[PDB]
Amino acid sequence: DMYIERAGDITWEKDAEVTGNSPRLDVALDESGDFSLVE
Amino acid sequence: ETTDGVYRVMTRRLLGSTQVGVGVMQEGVFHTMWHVTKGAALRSGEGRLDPYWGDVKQDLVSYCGPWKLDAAWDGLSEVQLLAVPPGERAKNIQTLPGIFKTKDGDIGAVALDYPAGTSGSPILDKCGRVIGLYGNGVVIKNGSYVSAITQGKR
Ligand SMILES: CCC(=O)N[C@@H](CCCCN)C(=O)N[C@@H](CCCCN)C(=O)NCCCCCNC(=N)N
Repeated sequence: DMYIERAGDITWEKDAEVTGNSPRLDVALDESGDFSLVE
Repeated sequence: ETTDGVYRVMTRRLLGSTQVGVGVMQEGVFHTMWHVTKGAALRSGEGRLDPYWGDVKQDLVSYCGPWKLDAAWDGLSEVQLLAVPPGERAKNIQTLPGIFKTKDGDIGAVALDYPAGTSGSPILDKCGRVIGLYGNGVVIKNGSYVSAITQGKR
């Protein structure tokens, strides 16, 4: 049995850390809602 | 509590209190990813939230009402993941999305790696609107994780 707990407002943070790259990927989505790489 | 904002999804079925995911309360509707709750009812204090709409292929579910989030990534600008990791304070991570290319179109994707219980954390644009939820993705040749920016239909 699950319950929810508030964790914050949804707001843009002006001085957020910036990280992560921007890969362009060929993917497929199956009926189960799973993405797979197409190569 | 029904205030707008981001919420942890917790269970006490396993050892201690376990965070299984995250979601978004907006306009009286709770939004999370299907794989977090598997469509099951939720407790909010002394109140009960019943599922209203869900779709396994989209990996989304809404409670108390229809899906309300309709902002979309603009394809150009940096976004922020509002990551809510298990046992850790909410924190904003800014990134430039990549792209999932599919036979049915392209969607934004964020190459950020967080614990499984972070599933459902919102991704926001510079106006603070939720453009999708984090936690359904793929593992790249490098072993890294990339999450679709998963958005429903309003
Ligand atoms: C933990 C393994 C993993 O990355 N699974 C992928 C799916 C790959 C499918 C390949 N066909 C995934 O997206 N999981 C989802 C649940 C399944 C959703 C099903 N619709 C999940 O736990 N997301 C939360 C973040 C997990 C980050 C994992 N990071 C690494 N693997 N380095």
